[PDB]
Amino acid sequence: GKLSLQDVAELIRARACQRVVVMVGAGISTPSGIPDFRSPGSGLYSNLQQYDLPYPEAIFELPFFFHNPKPFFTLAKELYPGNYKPNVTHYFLRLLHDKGLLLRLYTQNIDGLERVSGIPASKLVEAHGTFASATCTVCQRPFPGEDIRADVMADRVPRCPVCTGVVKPDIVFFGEPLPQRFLLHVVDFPMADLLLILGTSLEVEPFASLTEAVRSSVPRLLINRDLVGPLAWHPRSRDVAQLGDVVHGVESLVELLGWTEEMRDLVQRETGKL
Amino acid sequence: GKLSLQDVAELIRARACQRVVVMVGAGISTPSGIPDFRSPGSGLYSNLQQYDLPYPEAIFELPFFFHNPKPFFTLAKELYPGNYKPNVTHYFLRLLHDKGLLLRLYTQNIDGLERVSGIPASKLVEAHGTFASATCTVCQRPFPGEDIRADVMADRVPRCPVCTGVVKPDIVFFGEPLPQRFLLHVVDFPMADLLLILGTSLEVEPFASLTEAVRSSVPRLLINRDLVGPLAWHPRSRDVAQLGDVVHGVESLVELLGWTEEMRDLVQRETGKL
Ligand SMILES: [Zn+2]
Ligand SMILES: [Zn+2]
Repeated sequence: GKLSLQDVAELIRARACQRVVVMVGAGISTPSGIPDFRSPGSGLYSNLQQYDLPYPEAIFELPFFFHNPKPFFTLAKELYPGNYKPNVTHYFLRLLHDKGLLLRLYTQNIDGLERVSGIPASKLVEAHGTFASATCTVCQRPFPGEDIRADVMADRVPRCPVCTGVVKPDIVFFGEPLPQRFLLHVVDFPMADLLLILGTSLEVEPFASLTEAVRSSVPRLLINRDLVGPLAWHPRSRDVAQLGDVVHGVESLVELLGWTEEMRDLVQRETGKL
Repeated sequence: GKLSLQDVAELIRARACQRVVVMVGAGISTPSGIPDFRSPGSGLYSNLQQYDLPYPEAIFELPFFFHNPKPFFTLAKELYPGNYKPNVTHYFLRLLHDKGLLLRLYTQNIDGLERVSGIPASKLVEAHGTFASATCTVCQRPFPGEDIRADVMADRVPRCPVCTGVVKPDIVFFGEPLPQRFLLHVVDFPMADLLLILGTSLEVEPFASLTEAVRSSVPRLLINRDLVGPLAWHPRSRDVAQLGDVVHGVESLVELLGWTEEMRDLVQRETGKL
């Protein structure tokens, strides 16, 4: 019969699970105040209103990028390292790493808050890339992210110092393949003893169908606004769904885990640079 | 001490080698009359003169493609299936396949003559893609190659029937990753007992460094205009170089192999559609 949140907490506590793979989406970054560009309200959205996008996903299409690189660079200025901080949901993942439980964190987010929260690059897979580095679109010359920062904060399109091509951050656009580290899923997912899914809608391949690559006796815990993707329509009976606000889902799990005080103290220290 | 062409012929004949991996470049297609676009002389080159390319490789760069897709489409009209035929060097590979010797054929060419010569898709790796299929650059909708043919032969840029984006043939441009089948090299190259290199200059990664992934006792035979890439500057002592015209290198190998008459008869039949 169906496990509960509490049961999952118990498995971790009894050390019956020691190898947790986590998959995260945009839902875990909302509480850091990161605006959804598709949504009116934010100043990111307003600044986008002047380009008259035919539809918002154009921001992540190459043909539209080479026609006009500024819509996308408005977004990058908004999301570039230093502007936003990790939320509790990030530090809970960090805590999970420092207690020996993290096999691998797969993120679809490009805001960079997982590494900012101090989880090591070797445990992360940024499936949609990162602003930490960039590539010249013409000569394929690689640059660290801070080399084009002055350009991005001043609203100039970054140009290549060798060939003058437009330097693009290593974010995955539509139809581009995921980065090579995404191939870890092949070892990682058969090896997982627990699967944690947080703040995602499972609408972007091939990351979506990943929920399907764990052994059938592996419990899959979803903390998300609703039931969705693989888990809604191919239910396994070790599936668990904490529906509601992601942060209140994480706070309850954290408490059932017995980690509350240690978490508060970790976040105070960490979020200290504010 | 150093093997000779003749020795390699003997290894194959004594059935001491039965698992040949082949890597090929533009050098094997010249004799079918396929023009080098970088080179004055051809009518491909003349037709390119009107676009005033800043340099010829622009034909294979995305930023230049989205700025002007016609230079590239001039090339595609030139190379589209049906216009050119395989040469003897292709049918020698085909013969090598029909005698049970081909583990895998890796090609950097995009002219399609390996499959036209009748070597099965399962034995081929088109490392630089193919005109057999295409993808809409905006909505990533896939199409067979013949769906955009009327457009390419008439000099219209092919547009997507669903979103109107420009449909691009699935050729690998600069900085794009190689196709997924390129991952076969991981099983294929440790498994090879002979490595055959034909008509290439080994100047395009990561295909170039592949010459390095065979076991050290695996003879590497080069039939090419000159000594080059890995083989020129990290010589192993089972290396062999037939320098000269690629076709005369292949004809000599074919004769040492004992296959001349069977080859002529295969080519007459095959090249029959002319
Ligand atoms: Zn450049
Ligand atoms: Zn389309």
